[PDB]
Amino acid sequence: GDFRAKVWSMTGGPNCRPKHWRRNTAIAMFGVFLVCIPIAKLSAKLEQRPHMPVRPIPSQIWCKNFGTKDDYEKEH
Amino acid sequence: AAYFARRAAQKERVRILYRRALKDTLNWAVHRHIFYRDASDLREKFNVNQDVEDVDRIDKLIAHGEAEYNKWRHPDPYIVPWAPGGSKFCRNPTPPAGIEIVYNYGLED
Amino acid sequence: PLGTTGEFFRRRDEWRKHPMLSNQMRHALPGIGIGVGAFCVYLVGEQI
Amino acid sequence: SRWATPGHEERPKGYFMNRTPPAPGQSR
Amino acid sequence: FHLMNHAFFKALLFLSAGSVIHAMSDEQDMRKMGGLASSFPLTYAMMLIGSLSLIGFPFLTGFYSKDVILELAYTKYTISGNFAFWLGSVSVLFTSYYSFRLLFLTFLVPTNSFGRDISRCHDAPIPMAIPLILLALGSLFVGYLAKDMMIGLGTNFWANSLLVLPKNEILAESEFAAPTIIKLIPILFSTLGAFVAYNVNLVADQFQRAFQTSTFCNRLYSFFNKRWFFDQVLNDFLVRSFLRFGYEVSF
Amino acid sequence: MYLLIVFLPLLGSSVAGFFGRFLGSEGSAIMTTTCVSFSSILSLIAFYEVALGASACYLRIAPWISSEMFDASWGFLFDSLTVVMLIVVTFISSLVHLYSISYMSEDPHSPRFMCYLSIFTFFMLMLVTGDNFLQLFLGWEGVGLASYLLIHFWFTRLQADKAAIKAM
Amino acid sequence: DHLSREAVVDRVLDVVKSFPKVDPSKVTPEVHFQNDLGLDSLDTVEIVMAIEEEFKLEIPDKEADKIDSCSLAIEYVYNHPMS
Amino acid sequence: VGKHIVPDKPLSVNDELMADTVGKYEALAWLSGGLGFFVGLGLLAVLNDKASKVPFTPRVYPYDNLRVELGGEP
Amino acid sequence: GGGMETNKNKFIEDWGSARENLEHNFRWTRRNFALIGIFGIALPIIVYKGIVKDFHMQDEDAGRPHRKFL
Amino acid sequence: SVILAGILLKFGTYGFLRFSIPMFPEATLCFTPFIYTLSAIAIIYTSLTTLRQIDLKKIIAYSSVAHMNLVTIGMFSLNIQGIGGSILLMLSHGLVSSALFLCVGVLYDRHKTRLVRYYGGLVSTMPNFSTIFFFFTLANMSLPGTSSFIGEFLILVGAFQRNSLVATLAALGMILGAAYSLWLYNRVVSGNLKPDFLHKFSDLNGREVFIFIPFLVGLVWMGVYPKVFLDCMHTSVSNLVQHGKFH
Amino acid sequence: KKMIATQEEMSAAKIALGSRDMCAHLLIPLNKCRQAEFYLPWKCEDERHVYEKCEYELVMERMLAMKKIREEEALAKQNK
Amino acid sequence: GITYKGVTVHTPKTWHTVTGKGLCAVMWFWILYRAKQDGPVVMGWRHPWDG
Ligand SMILES: CCCCCCCCCCCCCCCCCCCC(=O)O[C@H](COC(=O)CCCCCCCCCCCCCC)COP(=O)(O)OCCN
Ligand SMILES: CCCCCCCCCCCC(=O)SCCNC(=O)CCNC(=O)[C@H](O)C(C)(C)COP(=O)(O)O
Repeated sequence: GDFRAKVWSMTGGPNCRPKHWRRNTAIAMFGVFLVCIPIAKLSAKLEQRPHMPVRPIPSQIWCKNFGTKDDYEKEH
Repeated sequence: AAYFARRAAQKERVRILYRRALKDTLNWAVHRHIFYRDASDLREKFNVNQDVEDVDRIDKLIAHGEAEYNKWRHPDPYIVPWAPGGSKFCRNPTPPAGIEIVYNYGLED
Repeated sequence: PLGTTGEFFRRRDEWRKHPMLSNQMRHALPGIGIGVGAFCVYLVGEQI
Repeated sequence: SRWATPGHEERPKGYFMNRTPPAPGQSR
Repeated sequence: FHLMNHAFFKALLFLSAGSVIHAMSDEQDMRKMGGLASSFPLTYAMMLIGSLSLIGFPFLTGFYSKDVILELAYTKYTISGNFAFWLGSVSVLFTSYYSFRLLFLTFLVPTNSFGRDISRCHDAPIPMAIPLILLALGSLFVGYLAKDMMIGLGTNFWANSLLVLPKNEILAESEFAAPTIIKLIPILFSTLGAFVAYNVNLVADQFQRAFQTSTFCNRLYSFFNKRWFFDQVLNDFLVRSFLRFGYEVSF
Repeated sequence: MYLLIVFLPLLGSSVAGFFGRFLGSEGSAIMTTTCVSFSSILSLIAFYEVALGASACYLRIAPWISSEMFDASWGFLFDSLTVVMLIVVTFISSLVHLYSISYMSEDPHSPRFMCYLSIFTFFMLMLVTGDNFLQLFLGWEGVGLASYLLIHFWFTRLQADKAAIKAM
Repeated sequence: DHLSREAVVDRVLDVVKSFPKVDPSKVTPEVHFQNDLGLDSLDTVEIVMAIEEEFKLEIPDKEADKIDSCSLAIEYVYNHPMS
Repeated sequence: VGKHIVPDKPLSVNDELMADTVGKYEALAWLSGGLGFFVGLGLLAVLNDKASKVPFTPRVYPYDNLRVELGGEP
Repeated sequence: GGGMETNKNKFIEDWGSARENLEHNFRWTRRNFALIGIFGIALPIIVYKGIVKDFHMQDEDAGRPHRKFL
Repeated sequence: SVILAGILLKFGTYGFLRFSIPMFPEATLCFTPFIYTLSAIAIIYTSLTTLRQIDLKKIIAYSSVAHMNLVTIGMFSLNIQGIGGSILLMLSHGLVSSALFLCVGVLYDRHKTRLVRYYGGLVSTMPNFSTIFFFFTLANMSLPGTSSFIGEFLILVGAFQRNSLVATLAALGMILGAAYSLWLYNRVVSGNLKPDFLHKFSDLNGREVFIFIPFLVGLVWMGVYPKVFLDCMHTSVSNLVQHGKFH
Repeated sequence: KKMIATQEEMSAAKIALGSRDMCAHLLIPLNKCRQAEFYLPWKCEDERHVYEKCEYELVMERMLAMKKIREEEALAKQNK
Repeated sequence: GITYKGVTVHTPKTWHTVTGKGLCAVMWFWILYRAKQDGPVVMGWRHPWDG
């Protein structure tokens, strides 16, 4: 309104129209992709697939934990 | 005077009772063509007594009419969305005036 | 709308006879014609 | 038009932690 | 299966209603609507498709799960199975009634709206219509398309995620040992509910006098409009009780 | 890829919530919709892999609450039921984000709204993917919280505040 | 946008003109209903309800009972921001 | 929103916390009747004894009713 | 106009101060006797008897005598 | 208030853990129903009293009575879940109640009133304070992900294995604490401003934000990975639980 | 109607315990086809029809069996 | 739009009308096709393995 233009918030307050919002949006998208790379690596490392799939699947490209839990007697 | 004011206050009660009864007739009818007849019939109730002159009897009729409204009132009346009680009421209100925001509060000096 | 009150309210509602606000029950089953015609064409095709 | 015409806030509304900025060229 | 099916039609119905409300300047009362089928063709069609899929119209998405549940309840030869069969069967009629009542009051009756609302209407912008189209397609085809995978006789699709003990398996007997009539009661009740909705909301000019002249009919109208007085009773006897304890006893 | 499914809406909500002042309505609408839509695409791939491929996925990140026999963990379970719920949640959420882009276009506070939508999506994903009762409870409470936050989104309305408190 | 006084005047006078007892020749934006037009005050209540529907407003009952003239209704409707 | 009312009279003790046409105990009675409908339907289902008219014998699985496959002693 | 301090309302402050000084109002009335008898003696005793019985029911479920308490 | 709630309150539970339970195990056993009853009564009655309080500081102070009596239930359960949860909840309360007193103090330093009725609508003038206040409000409701949930649930686990009734009465706190915490937050932060009472506002300065940061970090850290704390405590807790018995 | 599928075959094919009935020797090919065809309903139609006919016959035999028992309940009643 | 005594009603967008007509036509055709394919089975006249 009138006083809200003097109020700082993280989400930007009412009717937020930053002038450089396109470049900022692009920078945010690059940041989310960079953050997603290590998450994807950790997920691929951590995934456990006890059963071979019926047909080839995309996770077989990066995940090497297919058919490893067969000897569950030795689990600890 | 006093008899004029006392009769005037009664008139206000009757005019407001009729307004509320008419608005509720629309809540129970929904379709326009049913409202026409229902409104005509309500107006005939008031018109039958329109010509009474005795003031105590007017008060008794007013009290009876209010009691009748309050019993046969529609449980879920229609409200314009931005009116009080409406679905849009107090959504995104304009900010109040007279609000000041202070800067540089609580400095060590 | 026989009484003066109902007559007044019916008079105010004249705009509700708007051509494309009324007789909407004829618009209730859209595509009922195209769908049935397409089904008939398919059925004839299935005969051969 | 909300996607092709840039916004109007040259600077954001408010000041972070309600401190006025230092004079131009100066440091807090 | 029914959860996945409901997520398509109910999301289509809420988003279609949101489109109507947006187009009508945030009017949400069906008593101030009507004659809107021609003004919002796409939204009306989306609401029709969602409603037909919800009531279990044959071969639409909601048809493949709802009637299978009703047939399975019929096949459960227990006290609670009988209870569920009866209640679900009558609820089918009730849901058909209210679905068609919504359609009729919103789009088909002579308009009961305000002129200022009609003169400012507009149909869905593209970021709104796209999800409506996708959900309409889902509500048409997802049921048929996923039926064998999820509930097809002997399917292994679930693997070990779900467990049914042998003693409780009734799907074969529901598809094979049920009288043919049992399978049609959902269509018959739905048809009856649609017909009753048409009569109540179009050819009834005085079935509302009762609620204004009879005390018993008025209280029943209130009973059902006010959710069986459940909130009233709970607040009056439970919430108020705890709130009063907090001040009058403990403090 | 399975972690990306769960955590992409969290990333989108975090950028809309912590940096919405730099993106505004348009940026926050895009950022949040993209992240949920990408999670939806990966969810479809997971449905192909797990349900159609008959290859369940198990992922254990770390212990959460370990006290003697009590063994609550940050662990994820992807079986047929899980991927079915994944498709439902991510697809409907992507569609609802897209719809909201235009439905809330005139609302003053759309970035906060989109952030709340994405945080709800993340908590629902945590709910359906948990491999133990405690992670499921975390998702249960998280969706309760997000529902409360969204019900009273118009915080000036007394009816909304009452409804949100009642729901909680 | 707001509605111009003129538009309010025209649509209020059209509402009043539709009343059956009222003769559509003596309805100015300053006529009084129980003095110039020969109407009972229940007719006034009906006309106020009709103005309410015509502009989509919800007038509080205290204020509705005060509107007794065309001018009174005209000023209420043009001063209302939601008309 | 518009103008919050500033009190001009002494507040009551229970003012921090302060369903219109039906009474309290009357609403309780109507709701009790509604739930008694469910009770009566349950008793009717008991009286029906649908379990005694099942039109098929119980299923019988092979291999001793799947004793080993259900975790029994091999 | 001037200041961040709240503009006091006399009735609100009267309400608050009345809340802070409730102990001066206690009268040993019939209602108060009943409320202290029910909620200050009886209910705690009932809860204690519940907790103890729970342990005794565990004791007899394990083929053990009743554990003595207090 | 921060020192009183965060440290001084912990001295009684520390005394129970440190001298009473291991020195007199037979008496500890004999009095266990008594302690359970007292604590359960405290949790229900004090939570309900909290619900009807009209002063910010009075609401936060009453909340601490319910939390500490849950701690006592945990420690007198005399198992790993119980004592571990009691210690974890002691530490978590020391962080959370201190942060809540700090929030109320931020409000009081500016406006000089503790009466809830004067406030309202503060989200529109103090969004940073509103967000931080909401976070610590969630922590005070034992929301999973926060530090207090770990101790609360571990104590309920410990109690359930000994006496299911006491666990059932203690789990009622989940409902009552939510009620008063959310009611407080919504009456302070949500709604509209009341300019006839307050019209001048200031959000948090740098010092206040910095003060809040370590509380947030600690709450989240204990909430998501309580293993760092529980690993250093298990041997001591185990020997406390076993003291007095030799089987 | 005698059991054809062995226990080993049913375990190797991973049949849900409630579908380990007399008709499982036909369920095995049907489920193989269903998995190979992405569970499309216009696919595997012969396998599915054969399996469903088997299941229908099982139900019919249990219906005739119950028809025989229920006509001896009456024998007891009219002889009492 | 068309204006009738004050009230003006705007004609809908052409693609909106077309999309609604076509999706409903598709729904009606799908119902008819499904009824023909598997309606005797639900009616109970025949069985899927009959032939
Ligand atoms: C199984 C028992 C366990 C122990 C419990 C305590 C002992 C048992 C109870 C003792 C009862 C004594 C007799 C009371 C009844 C007589 C009443 C006579 C009339 C009366 O009202 O007298 C009042 C005397 O109150 C009094 O003298 C007050 C009575 C004492 C109350 C005891 C409360 C115990 C603690 C409550 C629970 C606390 C913990 C809860 C978690 C004063 O009248 P007045 O005229 O002055 O009145 C103000 C008017 N202006
Ligand atoms: C669903 C709700 C139920 C329906 C409610 C039913 C209500 C009952 C209907 C009848 C109520 C009465 O008789 S109500 C009282 C009867 N009328 C009188 O007061 C005596 C007449 N005198 C006057 O003051 C005027 O003629 C007056 C007519 C007021 C015009 O006022 P104006 O001088 O300003 O034009």
